[PDB]
Amino acid sequence: MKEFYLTVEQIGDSIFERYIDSNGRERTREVEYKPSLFAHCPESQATKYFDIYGKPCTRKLFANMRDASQWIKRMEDIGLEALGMDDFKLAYLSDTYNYEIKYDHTKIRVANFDIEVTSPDGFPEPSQAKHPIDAITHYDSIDDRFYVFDLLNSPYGNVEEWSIEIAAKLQEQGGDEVPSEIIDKIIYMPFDNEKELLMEYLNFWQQKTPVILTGWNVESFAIPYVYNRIKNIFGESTAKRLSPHRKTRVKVIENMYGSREIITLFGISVLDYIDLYKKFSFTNQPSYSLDYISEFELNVGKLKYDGPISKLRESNHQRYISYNIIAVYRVLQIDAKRQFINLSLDMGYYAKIQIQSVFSPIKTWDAIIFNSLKEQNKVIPQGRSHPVQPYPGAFVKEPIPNRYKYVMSFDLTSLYPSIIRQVNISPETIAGTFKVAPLHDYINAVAERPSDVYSCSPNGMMYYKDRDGVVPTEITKVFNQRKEHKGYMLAAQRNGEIIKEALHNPNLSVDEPLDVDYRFDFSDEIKEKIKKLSAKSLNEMLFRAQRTEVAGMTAQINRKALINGLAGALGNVWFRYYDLRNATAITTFGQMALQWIERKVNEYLNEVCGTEGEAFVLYGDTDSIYVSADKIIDKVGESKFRDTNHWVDFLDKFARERMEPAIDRGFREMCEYMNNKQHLMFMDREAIAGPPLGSKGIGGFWTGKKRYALNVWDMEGTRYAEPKLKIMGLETQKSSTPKAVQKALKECIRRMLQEGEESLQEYFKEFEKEFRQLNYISIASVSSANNIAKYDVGGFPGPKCPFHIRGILTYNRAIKGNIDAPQVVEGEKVYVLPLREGNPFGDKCIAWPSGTEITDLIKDDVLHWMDYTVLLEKTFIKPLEGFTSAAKLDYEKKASLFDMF
DNA sequence: TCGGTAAGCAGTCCGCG
DNA sequence: GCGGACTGCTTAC
Ligand SMILES: Nc1ccn([C@H]2C[C@H](O)[C@@H](COP(=O)(O)OP(=O)(O)OP(=O)(O)O)O2)c(=O)n1
Ligand SMILES: [Ca+2]
Ligand SMILES: [Ca+2]
Ligand SMILES: [Ca+2]
Ligand SMILES: [Ca+2]
Repeated sequence: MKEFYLTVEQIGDSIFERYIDSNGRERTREVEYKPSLFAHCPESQATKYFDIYGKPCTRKLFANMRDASQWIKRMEDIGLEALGMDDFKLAYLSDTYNYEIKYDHTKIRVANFDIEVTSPDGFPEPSQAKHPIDAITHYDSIDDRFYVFDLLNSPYGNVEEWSIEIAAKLQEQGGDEVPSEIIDKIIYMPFDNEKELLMEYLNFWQQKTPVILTGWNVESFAIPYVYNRIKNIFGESTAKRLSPHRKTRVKVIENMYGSREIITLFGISVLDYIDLYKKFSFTNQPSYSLDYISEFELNVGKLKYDGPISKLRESNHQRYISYNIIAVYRVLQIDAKRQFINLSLDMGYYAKIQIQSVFSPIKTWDAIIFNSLKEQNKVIPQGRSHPVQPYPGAFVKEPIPNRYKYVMSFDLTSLYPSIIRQVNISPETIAGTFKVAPLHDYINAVAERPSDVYSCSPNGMMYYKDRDGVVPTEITKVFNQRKEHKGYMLAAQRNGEIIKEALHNPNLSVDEPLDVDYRFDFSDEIKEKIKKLSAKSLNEMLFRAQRTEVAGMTAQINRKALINGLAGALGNVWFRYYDLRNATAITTFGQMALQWIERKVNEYLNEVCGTEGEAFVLYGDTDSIYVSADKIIDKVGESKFRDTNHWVDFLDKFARERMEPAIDRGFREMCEYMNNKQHLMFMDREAIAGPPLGSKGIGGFWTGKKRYALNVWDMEGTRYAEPKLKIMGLETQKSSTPKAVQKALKECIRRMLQEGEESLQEYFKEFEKEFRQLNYISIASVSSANNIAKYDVGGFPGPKCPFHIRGILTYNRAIKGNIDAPQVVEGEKVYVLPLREGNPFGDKCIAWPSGTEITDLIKDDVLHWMDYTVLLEKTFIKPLEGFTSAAKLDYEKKASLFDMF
C-alpha cells in the first residue's frame, strides 16, 4: 500500500512522524529535516522558482529548522520578504507525501475515553487534580474493545468489583442496561490502588498509543486531569508518557474575557468530540451535556441515578462504572451517525495537515494552496500583519410584512465559490482597477461597461482572464467533491419519501428490509418490492435511508462550509492571502447578482402577466429570491386543479421550463456586462409553497428580514409525503426559546399556514388555559452567560446587568456557602425563569446550569414562585402577536353581530 | 467561547413636556 | 409606553 502519515511534530531541529508504512505497519521516525525558504533574486539569474506574481526567487536550503527561523527574523530586521512555507512540518509532509493521500482508517488508532473523579468539594479542577481518578473507560478502534480501569479502594470509599452480569440486565431487573452489543467487548480491570491503576494505564497507552484521541470534553477536562494527576503522584517525566515523543506543553487558550489551559500532547491528534460537534453539526443546543446531546441525536433516555454524582461511587459503584462505559459508547454511537471523525480524516489528509488543524479553515487552505503552488515550483508569499478592518457583506431585501399564499423560491448554487470561479478572484490574478459607479447603476445596467479586457466585480476590481487563479482552481476541486455528496444526500432524502408514502399501506406479513444503496434513487423494481413490505421492514428501511441522508449531509455541508470559509478567510488578517479587495470583490458582486436578477425576474413575470411595475420578488437574502406565485395559479384558476399535488406539479414545470431559462438569460447578460471568465451563476428553483388545496391556510408569511415561515410541498426536487414547515429566524428556531414554547409556536404556525385563523384561535385558547402544567424546564428560557463577574457587585446586579446574569446572581445568593451545589460556569448556558413579586429569592428571575434539574435545595421554592404570566407573555404571546399581525390574522376571536344571538 | 457579514429581538437606561 | 443608544445573544446567509 501507499504510505500515509498519522501525526507529525516539530521538536527543535527534528521532525517526529508517526506513519503507516508500505506494509500497513505503524512506525515512528525522527528526521533531521532541512527546510528551504526563498528570497527574491535578480531577473538575469536562472531559477526554476517563481513567486505567485511571476518574480524569480532563489531557494535557500538551511542546515536545520532553527537556522531557517532565525533567517526569517533577520529578514524582518533588514526589511525584506522571507518567502515560502514557514510552518516546516507542512513542508515536510508536502515533500514526504507528494501525491494524493490514500489512507486506510482501519490502521488508524482512534481512541475514545472518559474518566470519573469523585469530588466531595465541588467540581474537580483539572489544573489541580487533587482527587483520585477512580474510573477510566478507554475504547480502542483497532481492538474494538472497551478497556475499563476500575479503582476499588479510595480515600472516598472502598467498593466491590463491578459485575458485567448485573450491568447487562434490564433496569427493571435492577440492571444498568449496558447494550448487549458491547457486553462481549468489555475488558474489565479492577485495581487495589490508584498508583497501580495509573501505572497500568500508562503501560496500556504505550502499547496502544492513540493517533486520534477523542471523547466528550477530553481536551478541557479528561486529558488535563489525567496528565496533572499523574504529574502530582509520579512527577513530570511520568506524565509526559502520554506523549509518544515524551513532549508536552501547557497551552493557554485565550478568549475575549479570560483564558484556560489545555495540555498539548506531541504526537497525538486530539479531536474533542464536543468541538467536532459544535463545528460540524450545524445545531445550536441549549445544553452540551453528553446526556442532552445523546437524547437529541439518538433518542436514548437520560442515564438515571439517585443522589449527587459525588456520592454515586460510594452508594452505587455498580451503576457508576456502567454509566462510565455507556458514556464512552454514546460518543461512538453519535459518531456512527454523524461521521465527524471520518470527515476530519478526509479533510486533513486532503489538505496534508495535522488532523487537528481541520478546526482552522485558515490553516487548511494555507496548506491546500501551498501544496498546489509547490506542484508548479511556485513560491508562496510571506504572511504579513494587517489591522482588522470592517467590510461589506450580502444584500438582504426588506420584505413587506404580510401573508403570502403561493411562493416559489430560487437560489444560486454555492454562491461565493461560484463568484470566485466566475470572476477569477485570486491573489495573483489581480489585473488592476476601474472607476466605480454606484451599485444601483450596475444593477440597472446603466453604468459604463467596466472592462473590455479583464473580468470585473462592481467593487472596482479587475482580474486576468488568460488563466485560472490558484484560489479558483483549488476551490473548484472541493466544490466538485461537495456536489457528489450532496447528490447522495438528496437521493436518500427522496428515497425516504418513497418509504413514507408506502408506510400508508403496510402489508400484513413477516419479511426483511431490502438490501439497497440509499445513496441512489430507488429503481422501479425496488419501488415495487417496497409496496409489498410490512411496517416493520419499512420503518427499518426508513431509519437506514435517514442515516444515509445524515452521512451525506455531514459530508456535503462541511465541504460547503470549507469553501465558504475560503471566501471568508480572504477577510481575516491572519490568512496569508488576506486582501479586502478580493473579499469585497466577492461580496459586492453578490449584492449586484441578487438585485440584478430581482430586476430580471420582475421584468419577465410582468411581461407574462401583461402588467408593468408590479413586484413579484417579495424577498431575497444573499443568494436567494422568493417569488409570489398567486397570479400564476390564478391565471389557471384554483378550480382547475385536482388536488394539491396538481398545482405543485404545475408550478414545478413553470419554474423549470419558463422561469429558469429566463433567469439563465439574465445572468448570461450580467456575465458579459462584467466580462467575466466563465458563467457560473446557476439559479435553480428551491421551494414550492402554499396552503393545502381547498383549505383556509395562508401558505406563508414574513414579519421582516430573516423572519418567515412557509408551507413547503417540494424542496430541491424532494416531493414530500406530507407538507413541511420551513421556518426561518422565528422563535421556534431559537435555542433561547423554551422547549415547550417552540413546540406551541410551531403548532400555531402550522395551523396558520395549513388550516387558517379559526384553527389558530382554537389552539391558542387551549394553550393559554393549560400551559401552567408544563414542566418547569420545558418553559425555561435559555441563554449563554458571559461576564458574570463584571456585573456582580457584592452578589447583587451592577449597572446595566443583563436579565440572565441577574438570574445567575440570584441563584448564587440562594446556594451560598453550599460546596456541593452545581456552580454556574462562565461562558456556558443557563436556564432562566421569572419570579413573582415578593418571592424569597429577592429578585425578578433565577438562572441555573442548562441541561440540569435545579438543585433540590431551592427547587420547591422556584416552582412555587415561578411567574407563569410573565413567562407566557414574553416567550409565547409577544412572538405570536408578531406572527399574526404580520399575517393580518387574529389569535383571539373578535366580537361580531352574531354574539347577539 | 481557539478555530466571513447582516440583522433580528430582549433587556437596560433614560428621554419624552 | 415606546423609541434610541447600547449591550448581549442568537439567528440567516
Ligand atoms: N457561513 C457562511 C454561510 C454563508 N455564506 C455566504 C456564502 C454563500 O455562498 C452564501 C449563500 O449561502 P447558502 O447557505 O445559500 O449556501 P451556498 O449558496 O453557499 O450553497 P448551496 O449550494 O447549498 O446553495 O452566503 C458565508 O459567507 N458564510
Ligand atoms: Ca461521568
Ligand atoms: Ca445558495
Ligand atoms: Ca403495501
Ligand atoms: Ca440561500
